[PDB]
Amino acid sequence: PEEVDVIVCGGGPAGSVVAGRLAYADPNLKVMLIEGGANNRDNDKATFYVDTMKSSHLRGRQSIVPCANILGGGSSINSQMYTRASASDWDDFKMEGWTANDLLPLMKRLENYQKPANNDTHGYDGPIAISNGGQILPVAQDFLRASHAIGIPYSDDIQDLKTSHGAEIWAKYINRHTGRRSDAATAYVHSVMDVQSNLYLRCNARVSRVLFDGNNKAVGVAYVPSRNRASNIVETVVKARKMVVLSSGTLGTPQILERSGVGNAELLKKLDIPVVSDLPGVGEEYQDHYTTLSIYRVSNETETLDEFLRGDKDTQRELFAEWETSPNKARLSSNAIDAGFKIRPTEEELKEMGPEFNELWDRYFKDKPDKPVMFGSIVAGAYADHTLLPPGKYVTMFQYLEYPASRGKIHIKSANPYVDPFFDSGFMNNKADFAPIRWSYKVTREVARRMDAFRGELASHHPHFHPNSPAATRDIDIKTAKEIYPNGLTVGIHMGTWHRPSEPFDPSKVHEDIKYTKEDDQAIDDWIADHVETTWHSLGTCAMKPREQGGVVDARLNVYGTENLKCVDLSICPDNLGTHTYSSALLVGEKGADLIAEDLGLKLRLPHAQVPHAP
Amino acid sequence: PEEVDVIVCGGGPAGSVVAGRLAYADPNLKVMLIEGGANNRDDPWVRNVPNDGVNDKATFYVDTMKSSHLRGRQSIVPCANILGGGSSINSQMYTRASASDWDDFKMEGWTANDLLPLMKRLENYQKPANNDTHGYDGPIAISNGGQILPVAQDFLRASHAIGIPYSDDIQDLKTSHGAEIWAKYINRHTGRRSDAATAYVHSVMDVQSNLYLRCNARVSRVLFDGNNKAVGVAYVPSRNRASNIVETVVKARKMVVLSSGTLGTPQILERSGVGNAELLKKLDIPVVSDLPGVGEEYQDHYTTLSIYRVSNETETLDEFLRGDKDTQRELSNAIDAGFKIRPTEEELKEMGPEFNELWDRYFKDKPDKPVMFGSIVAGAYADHTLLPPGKYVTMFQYLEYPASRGKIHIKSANPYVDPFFDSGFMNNKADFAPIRWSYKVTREVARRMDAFRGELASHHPHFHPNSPAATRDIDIKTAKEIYPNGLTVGIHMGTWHRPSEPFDPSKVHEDIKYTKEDDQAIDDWIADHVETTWHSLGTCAMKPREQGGVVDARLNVYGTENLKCVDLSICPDNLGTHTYSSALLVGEKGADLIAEDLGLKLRLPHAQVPHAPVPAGKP
Ligand SMILES: Cc1cc2nc3c(=O)[nH]c(=O)nc-3n(C[C@H](O)[C@H](O)[C@H](O)COP(=O)(O)OP(=O)(O)OC[C@H]3O[C@@H](n4cnc5c(N)ncnc54)[C@H](O)[C@@H]3O)c2cc1C
Ligand SMILES: Cc1cc2nc3c(=O)[nH]c(=O)nc-3n(C[C@H](O)[C@H](O)[C@H](O)COP(=O)(O)OP(=O)(O)OC[C@H]3O[C@@H](n4cnc5c(N)ncnc54)[C@H](O)[C@@H]3O)c2cc1C
Repeated sequence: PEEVDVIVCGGGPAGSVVAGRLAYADPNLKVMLIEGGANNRDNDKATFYVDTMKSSHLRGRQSIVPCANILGGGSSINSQMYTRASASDWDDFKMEGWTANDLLPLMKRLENYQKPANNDTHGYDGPIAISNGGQILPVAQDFLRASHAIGIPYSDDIQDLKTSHGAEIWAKYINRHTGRRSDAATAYVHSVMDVQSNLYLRCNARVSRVLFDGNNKAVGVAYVPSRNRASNIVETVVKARKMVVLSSGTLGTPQILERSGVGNAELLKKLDIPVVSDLPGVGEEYQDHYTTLSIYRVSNETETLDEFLRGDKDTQRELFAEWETSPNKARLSSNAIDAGFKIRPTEEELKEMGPEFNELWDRYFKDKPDKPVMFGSIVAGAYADHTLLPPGKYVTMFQYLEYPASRGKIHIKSANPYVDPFFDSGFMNNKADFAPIRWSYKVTREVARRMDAFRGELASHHPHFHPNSPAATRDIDIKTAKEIYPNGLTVGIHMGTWHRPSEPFDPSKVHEDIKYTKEDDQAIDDWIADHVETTWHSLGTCAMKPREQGGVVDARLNVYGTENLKCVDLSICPDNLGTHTYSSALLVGEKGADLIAEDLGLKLRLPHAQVPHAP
Repeated sequence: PEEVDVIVCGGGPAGSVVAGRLAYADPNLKVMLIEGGANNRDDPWVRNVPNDGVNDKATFYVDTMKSSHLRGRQSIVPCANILGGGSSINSQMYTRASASDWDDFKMEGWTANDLLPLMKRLENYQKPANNDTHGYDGPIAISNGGQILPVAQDFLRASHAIGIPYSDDIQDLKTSHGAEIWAKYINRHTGRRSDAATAYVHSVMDVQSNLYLRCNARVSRVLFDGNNKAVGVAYVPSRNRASNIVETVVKARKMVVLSSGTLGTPQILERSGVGNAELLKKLDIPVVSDLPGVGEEYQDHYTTLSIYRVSNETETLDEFLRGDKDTQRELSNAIDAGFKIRPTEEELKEMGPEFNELWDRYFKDKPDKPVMFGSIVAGAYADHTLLPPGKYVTMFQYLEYPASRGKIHIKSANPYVDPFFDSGFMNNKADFAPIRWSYKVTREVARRMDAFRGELASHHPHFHPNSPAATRDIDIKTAKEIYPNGLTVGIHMGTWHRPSEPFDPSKVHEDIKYTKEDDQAIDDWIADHVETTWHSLGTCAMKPREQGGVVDARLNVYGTENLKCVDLSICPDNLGTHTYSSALLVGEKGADLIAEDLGLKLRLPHAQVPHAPVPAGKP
């Protein structure tokens, strides 16, 4: 059509939630969802943002933040892990109607908890399927025992919005009955489109800008094809009688806004864009979660995912056969990340994390006991290029920083919707971020060394310690290297002294913590600098806070200085969230659905449409 | 027996030559050869030196103390522990020192031209020789192997490309800058490795009965009389199984000869009373002659290995070392080509004070001495349980005339206690500069090969990731062939690497530029990964006593009579060569000397070696 009641820009979890809830609320309400990626009903599935300028913090790297480019948003790109923020995280939006207790009903509204529940903070009549997957791999349980061994208590639920130090069997966004991944679009959008026809889906359309009024009321939206295949660039305009909603994700929305005339005035002046609203905060304060990976070598008897990732024929054939014939309990019906923890440093440990982190701590964490500092978890395999990986089997300690101090930004460089924006990831531009990440490298390491499967550290993919230091990396025992190439000459030739072998596995071993110097710390810092990467949990470019502090949206997610325009995706978060952020994006979407429901005098219909090929 | 004419301690190449030549000289002369290792007429049979517990063919000396020069490492120097000595535990390479090396012994009768007839006397050169420095009616059979692996031709082409000229012979005592197809210690007719014992000793025992051979016996010391004449030798079994140590003694009517190798002989001497007097007095060993040079000035060739990754179409030795595909059963030493190189005056300017001083004093006026050796191993000379999948080649490079010196000293009169040992690796800073230089050169060579498909980052210096000289690992195109449906190839997540640009034959090449911090990265890499080449020499120097010498110009231990050292330990300075040919030569000269000293005539040609047809006796 040319005119609809509500236009929602972007098919992320947020946009999908808004469009779905609203369209299902009233068959009269005509909403349209404009998405720049392909329809997912059935690489190029992500758009890649690169640091425009080399970062001095990352030792001359240009960090790359890829984000989703498909219907369903990030939820269509992986078998995802289930995590929720701590309650203080929302209570700290300091925004009316967004407190923990405010959002709790909604946290429940969107969940289909298929697990046994250790508390009363989950939901069951929601579209989004949450389960533990097929089966738990033994390495994970091993990880849990070692973790318990060093003071990380086992818990049956670490997502009760209150646990900050604990480990668990990590649940996944995968339906337990059918074994299919739970993206937001099929759960919220396609489910509706199959039973109603007032939800218009317009994919492969990159929203260029918002069309405004004389009184700055959102009147419509102009979109251009997703790829720039023509000599001329042509806008399709579609009007919105009631509401325009921007859900193009953290990297996506501030560009729409800035090229609509909403943003920093000085920039728009530089860019020949008529100014609609002066908001220097648009695109600023970019936040993320910083990932480091510690790769360790394990006994060959261990069940890991490596043959699959290398691509052996009979193993890929066997596992695909199994995920085909019995997805109910199939190992491939998992993300092979079956266990992890949220951890916090002890007042004893704090004494060694420096001025910078102690300031950040005293200020941010000290009074909020439910906020974790770090996340860690065990990947039954090596999350790295296997053509640079020695033969054998691995696990990976996947760890990320929960609430980084560093900030980045993204700003358009042209009014043209097809030009790359200026981007600064911001990774490590605040020194107070090295200290906790460093700590994790240590913590996880300890855990790895206490596992029944641990057979060594992968020297190359670990920090570059001074060889003579007690903290050096010890690689595989001769026994395991012998079982890897039994009839192989060369195993164990010391010629070159290319490694230092571990003493073989004596389960009757008592462990003493590795002692680290300042020099060793500097090695870990360099490693962190060299290899830290995004976690794809981008947020905060269109912050929700008072304008005078640099906000862009209302307590009702209305863009300041306009009417009928809302930003409801992850970009609105004023401060970071201690979680994998899909659950957050869904929650922000649900809240947004509520707000727009209120604004339009609408009553949401629940429960939602039956998700396709689902019970 | 309890009495023989000549006792020889150690069955190495030198010791084998002495025993064989003498026993064959006069059938009446009863000689006995005592070896601390096993007999080498093997049953089962480079991969011959790792401590697997299954290594009984080598003894491992470990640095008593950690080396600050080597960033806290204790270097490990393995030596041969078997009859034939080092010549029995590998597929051997043929190399000769340059003539300046011998001329510089400054010992009468050890000049290059003096020894040349001896050099020919031992060679059975079976490749065509386009010069006049080889022998043809000699025992040790030398050839070029069958055919050359393609990567070697590749390497040679690259070498020429950076100015290392091709030569048909690098072992003519005269070249210091050139490359060649490397010839080996293998008989071309029968395809068998020509170790020194089976060539010189076993040939005699098969035809005569006056050469007694005693294996598994560790010569503990020399028995001296009142005028410090060697009367015999005391030896113990080499496996210290017995609860008590009982010495077996055998007397010597004519001569005692010590040939137990560079790490072995100075110990015998020290437990005999010949050595640092303060030391022995500390060890309650009665002093026979104070010779502080004994056990001192240990020299070697320092090896570093550069591993580079190559294309999968390439034929290398790797699948073999991995053992896969029943190829170990189906199946040269796969080091078929290399070079001797010397730095150009322009390059000298970037090598620093220490080495430039060394250059002015040592190399400047002697144009035939190469500074570095390099060669290509068609496979990765490294632990494959630490190597990413795929195929590799490695630049095997060693320093020809190192400045560092180490030492070895007994720690007790007990023959079964490990001695104090210091490899000495890199304790003279003038040793870093050339190796680093070499690291650079080979890399360039490596970058210019048609098979080169990347550098193995892990095993290369730790260059700053952002430096232009950082290493770029395998290109994505090859990594794809390694795992066609592999879900992880080309994942950028982690930035653990920087991939190399894929192969276009029409590419023009520019030398890599290095900084001072990049130079330091390489100094640290060198310090971290430098290893011996098993070319140990010099612990019992041949020079005037007042300079710290131990032996005569005729190899007699100072302060005694009827005692000689005939092995590599007598070399006063290093030799720009793999040292087997050198060890054989020392042996021949010693045999000659002992021949004159006892009024004997060597019988030439030698006893016919087992498993050979009649020797050609002409090109
Ligand atoms: C590989 C990957 C793995 C992830 N794994 C997890 C996990 O395991 N657990 C977890 O909790 N979270 C995970 N996430 C993140 C999670 O998906 C996001 O945080 C969540 O989806 C946020 O939703 P969003 O709506 O805010 O942004 P998005 O989901 O990114 O929404 C982006 C959508 O809007 C489209 N769009 C963008 N720009 C425009 C434009 N100008 N015009 C029109 N449309 C546009 C986008 O192309 C896309 O369709 C992962 C993300 C990635 C990339
Ligand atoms: C693995 C290896 C590979 C090599 N490859 C090459 C090559 O390819 N090309 C080349 O030119 N050179 C090569 N060499 C070097 C060459 O083999 C030696 O340098 C040469 O043998 C030196 O001879 P030697 O007289 O010093 O006796 P050695 O070979 O050094 O050994 C002397 C003998 O004396 C015995 N012995 C030692 N101590 C005692 C003791 N107390 N009492 C009684 N007996 C004792 C030992 O068992 C030994 O057999 C290699 C060496 C090694 C270890």
